[PDB]
Amino acid sequence: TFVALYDYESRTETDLSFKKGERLQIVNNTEGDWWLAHSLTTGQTGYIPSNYVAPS
Amino acid sequence: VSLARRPLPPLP
Repeated sequence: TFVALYDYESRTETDLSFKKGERLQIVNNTEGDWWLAHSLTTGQTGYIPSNYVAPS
Repeated sequence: VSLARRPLPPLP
């Protein structure tokens, strides 16, 4: 249960764009600042910038 | 374990 401090605009299929307050299911956050998150709204995978999300 | 290493974007 993470919260995207802001809306992240992805630029490739290896990442998903989120909005501010959007909840994302973090997956792997030990690889790089870009953790893999999965949206539960539609069900799609997409890395995410950690500087744009925070642990509630 | 490869697309997680990227240059974080500019925060708002």
